[PDB]
Amino acid sequence: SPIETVPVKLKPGMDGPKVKQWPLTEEKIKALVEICTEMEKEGKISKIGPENPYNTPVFAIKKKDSTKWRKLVDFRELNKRTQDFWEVQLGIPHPAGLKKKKSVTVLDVGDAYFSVPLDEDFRKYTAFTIPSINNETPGIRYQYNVLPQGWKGSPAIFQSSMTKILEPFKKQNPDIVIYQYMDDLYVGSDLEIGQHRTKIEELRQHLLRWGLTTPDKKHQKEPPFLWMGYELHPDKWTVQPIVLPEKDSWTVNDIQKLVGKLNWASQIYPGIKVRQLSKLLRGTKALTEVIPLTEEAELELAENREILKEPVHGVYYDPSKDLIAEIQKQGQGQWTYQIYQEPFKNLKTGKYARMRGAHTNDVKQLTEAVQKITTESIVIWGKTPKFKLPIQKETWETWWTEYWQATWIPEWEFVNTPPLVKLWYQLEKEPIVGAETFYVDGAANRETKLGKAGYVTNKGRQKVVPLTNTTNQKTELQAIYLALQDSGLEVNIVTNSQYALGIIQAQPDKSESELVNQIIEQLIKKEKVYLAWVPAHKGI
Amino acid sequence: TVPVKLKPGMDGPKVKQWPLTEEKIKALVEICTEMEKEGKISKIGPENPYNTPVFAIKKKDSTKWRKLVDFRELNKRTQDFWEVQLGIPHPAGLKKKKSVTVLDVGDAYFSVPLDEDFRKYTAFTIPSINNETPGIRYQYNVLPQGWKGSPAIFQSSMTKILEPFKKQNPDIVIYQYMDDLYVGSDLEIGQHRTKIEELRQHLLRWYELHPDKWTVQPIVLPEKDSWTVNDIQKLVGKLNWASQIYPGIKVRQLCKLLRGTKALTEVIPLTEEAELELAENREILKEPVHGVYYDPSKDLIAEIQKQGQGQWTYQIYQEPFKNLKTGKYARMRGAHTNDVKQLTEAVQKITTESIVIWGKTPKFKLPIQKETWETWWTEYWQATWIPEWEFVNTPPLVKLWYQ
DNA sequence: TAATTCCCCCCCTTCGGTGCTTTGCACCGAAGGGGGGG
Ligand SMILES: Nc1ncnc2c1ncn2[C@H]1C[C@H](O)[C@@H](COP(=O)(O)OP(=O)(O)OP(=O)(O)O)O1
Repeated sequence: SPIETVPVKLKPGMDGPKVKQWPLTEEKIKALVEICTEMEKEGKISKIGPENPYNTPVFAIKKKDSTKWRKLVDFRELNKRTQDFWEVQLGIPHPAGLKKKKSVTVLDVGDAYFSVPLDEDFRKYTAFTIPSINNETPGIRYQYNVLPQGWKGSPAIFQSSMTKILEPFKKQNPDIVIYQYMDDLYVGSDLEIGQHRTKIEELRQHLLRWGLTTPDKKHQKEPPFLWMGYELHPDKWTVQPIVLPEKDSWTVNDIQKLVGKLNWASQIYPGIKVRQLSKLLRGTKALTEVIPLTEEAELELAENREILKEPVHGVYYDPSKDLIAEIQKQGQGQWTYQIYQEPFKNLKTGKYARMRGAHTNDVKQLTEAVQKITTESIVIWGKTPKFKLPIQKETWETWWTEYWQATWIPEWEFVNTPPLVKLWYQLEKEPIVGAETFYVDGAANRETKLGKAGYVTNKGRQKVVPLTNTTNQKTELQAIYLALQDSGLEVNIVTNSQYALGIIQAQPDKSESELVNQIIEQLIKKEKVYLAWVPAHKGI
Repeated sequence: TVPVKLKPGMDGPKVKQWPLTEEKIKALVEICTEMEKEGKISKIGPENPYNTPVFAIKKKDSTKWRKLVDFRELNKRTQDFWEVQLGIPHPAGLKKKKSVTVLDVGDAYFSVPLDEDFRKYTAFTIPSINNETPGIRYQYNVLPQGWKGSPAIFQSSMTKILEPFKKQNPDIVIYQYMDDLYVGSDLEIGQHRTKIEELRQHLLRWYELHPDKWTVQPIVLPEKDSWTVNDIQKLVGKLNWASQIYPGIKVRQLCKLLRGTKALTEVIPLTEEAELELAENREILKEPVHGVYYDPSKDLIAEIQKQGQGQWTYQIYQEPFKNLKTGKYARMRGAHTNDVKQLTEAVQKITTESIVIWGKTPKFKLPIQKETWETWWTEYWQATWIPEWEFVNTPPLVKLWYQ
C-alpha cells in the first residue's frame, strides 16, 4: 500500500527483543513456512542475515474460517519496549444506533494488517525465525515490512491508516454511511440497489488503489448481514445465536463463561439475571474447581434459559422520534431497562446490578442505573432518553430534598410498575414528644477486641451487653440496635457515634453487614424514630 | 515561540475522552474543521501518546458554541509560569473594587504560534456518535485556550495592548486569568459599561461582578425563650465543633445542664452562669476569626455543603478549621429543581470569587457522586476554566453547623 | 503446567491504595476471569 508509514520508536534507552523461538509442532511449522513463503513473495516480509541480532517467537492459530492460519508474533518484550500509543477506537458501534437504510453492504478488507507498511527504522525489531521441520538446518530469519499481528502498535496504526484512506471517498459521498471497525466496513445508503452496488464498486476500486483488497468471500450483499456479532435485517436486528452450555457439573470457568454469555445476551434479551450465578464465583480459587449450584442459581439459570428460548430482535434508530428508557426493579439490587421509541419495539435492552457501597437503598441504585443508561444512550445515539421510572414523584422529591448529596435525574415520568421504589423508613426531624428516650453508648478496646454496648433510659430503664471481636463502630451500632429492640413504636435515640448516625441517616434498606440489616429491619418495624447525636462524654 | 517545557519528572497528559452528545459533537466537528482550515490545529495520528478531554459549551445568552479543552493535567505539569513571566502579582484592589467585568480574550491566543516540541502535549480526540469512525485526533499549532502557559506567553503582547488603556485610566485594575480579563472600576455602572465598550473597541482595533457586596457568612447560634434538652444538646454540639475554629469557647455550664438522663422534649431552664456563657460565646462568634492569612505557596480548598431549599454553603480554606472565606450561595428555588445545575453554578461562582480575591482557583470537595458530576457537569458549565475537584463520599460532619 | 500475541467496549470479583480517624471502615481503581468485536 502506498500509504505513508507512521513513525514509531522504542522507549528511550531500550533495545530490541532477543527472545529465543520456542519449539513448534510440525503442523505449525509447515503452516508458518507456507505463510512466510507467500508473504516473502509479496514483499510483506524480508529475509535477514547475521546483521540483525533481534528475535521474537512466532506461532500460528486457526482463523474463524478453518484451514487458514493466522501468523502471530509473541511481541510481549517488544511491546514492553515500544513507545506508547493513543488508541483511536473509543468504543464499539451498536446496531441500535443504526438508522434504517434502503440498501446495505458489509465489506471486509483482506489480510488487513499485512496491507499496511511498517516504519522502516522499526522493521529490524520485528525479526523472527521460522524453525526447521523437525530440526537440522538453522531456521530462516525474516523481518516484517508490514504491520505484524501481536504488536501493540498495529491496531491503532491500521485504524488511522484506514480512516485516512476512507476520508476522500466519504468527502465525495456525504450521503453514504460508512461504519468502520478496524477493517470491517458497513456501508448503508438510501439509493436504489443498482446505484448502491455501483457506489460499492467505486468504494472497492478506491480501496484497491490504496492496496486494500476486498475479497468476495467476505463481501456480503444480501440480508441478513453478519456484522460485528449481530444479524442485521432490513427492519430489525438480532444477536448472532447464543449457545448456553448445558453441563451436569459446573466448574468455576464454566460459570464465568455462562455469566459472560448472559451479560452479552442481556443487551437485547429482557430480564436477564446473573446475580445468583455470579455469587458462585465468590471465594473460589481454582478455575477447574467444581461448584454445585445453590438452587438459587438453578432458578436463575432456568429463567435465563426460558428468556433465551424465544427469539427477540431490536429495531433501528429513528432520529425524528423520542428516546424512552423504562426501568424495572427485580430485587436483590438488580434492575432491567428497555430503550425504545415505539411501545414494545425495543431499540435496546440492558441490566444494572452493580453493588456500590456497603450500605445503599433502592433510590440510590435507581439513580446509578439512570446514570449508566444515560451514559450508554449518549454513546449510542448522542442524546439522553426520557425515563419511565417505578418511583413516585413525591418519593424522589422527598429523597433529593432531604439528601445531603447533589442528586438529579433527567426528564422522567412515573410508571406504575407494581415493584415500586420507595424509602422504607423516615427519621424524624424533631424529638418525639412522649416517646421514650434512650442514651446509647458503645465502647471497645483495640487490644483484647472486647467491648460493651448499652443504653440508659430517662424512665430509669437501663441495659448493657458485652461483645467480643467487636470494634468501636460495631459496638455503637450494637447499642443503637439494643435501643431499637427494647423500645416501643416511637423512640428517641441519642448516640455519640458519628459513624452509626451517618450510616442510618442515609436510609439504607440493604447492607453488607448483618448488624446494619437488623437495624434496618427494626427501623422499618418502628413508627417514629428520632436519631440525635451528642458530642462526647461532656454530658449525657 | 517560547520553548515551553514540562515539569521535571513529568510525562504528559493521558486522559481519556468522555462521551459527548450529538449536538456537542457536531459543534466540535464544525469548529475543528474551521480551526484546521486556518492552521490553528492539525490532524495527528496515534503515535502521539498524549490526550486531553475536549467538549463544547454555550456561553451565557450566546447562541455560538465554544470549544473547551480540559487542560488540568497539562496545567498541573508545565512549569512554564516561571520561564515566561506569570500573571502579574495579584492586585489587592480588585477585591475592593466596586464593579468588575469579565471579558473573554482567549481568541487572541490563537494569533501566536505554540512551540513545536510542546505541541504534542496539546493532543485531543473528537469522538464519534455510535463509534461510527475512530476518534479524530488533533493537536494545537497555536496557543490553546484553557492552558496555563497561554496567558504567560501572551503576557508581553497583552501588556503592550493594554498600556494605552491603563495609562489613560489609571483608576481601573485589570487582572488576567486564563482566557479572561477581570477589569474593575469604582465608577458608576453606566460609565463602567461605557469604559468597557471603549476597552472592547481598543482590543478590537489592536458579565459584571460586584466584589463590594461579597459578605462573609458567620456562624450564628439560635435564639430561644425556652430551651429543651434536645436544643441544648444541639447547641452544645455546635459549640464543641466551633471550639476548633474559635479557641476560647466554653461549654462547661451548658454541658453541666446536660447531665442526668432526661427526655429530649423536657424544658430545662438556663442558669445564670449558662446564660452568661451563652452570651459570651455568641459575642465571640460575632467577631471574625483572627489569625488567618493567605499563603501563596499552599493550595486553596473549597468545601461545599447542600443545605436544602436551593441553598448551599461553602468554605475556602488552606488549613482545616482556618477559613479564609465563608459564604452561602442561594438559588431561592424559583423553577430550579436541578441539583447538579445548582452545584455547577455554585462552583463557577466560588471559582470566580477565588480568582478575584487570591488569583487562584480552589480545589473543590464536591458533595456529589462522581458519576453524576462527570455525566452532567458539562451541560451547565459556562466558564472557560475548569478547577480541580474531588468528591466527598461521607456525609459532612459540619451538617447544619454552617447553616 | 502448557500454551504462549495485539487493540477496543462491557460485567463481576479481589485486592491493594487512599483518606479520615472511631488505626477500622468506606470508597475506588486496576487487574484477574469471562463475554463480544477486529
Ligand atoms: N487474533 C488476532 N490477533 C491479532 N490481531 C488480530 C487477531 N484477529 C484479528 N486481528 C487483526 C489483524 C488482522 O489483520 C485484522 C483483521 O482481522 P481479520 O479480518 O480476521 O484478518 P485478516 O484481515 O488478516 O484476514 P482475512 O484476509 O482472512 O480477512 O485484525
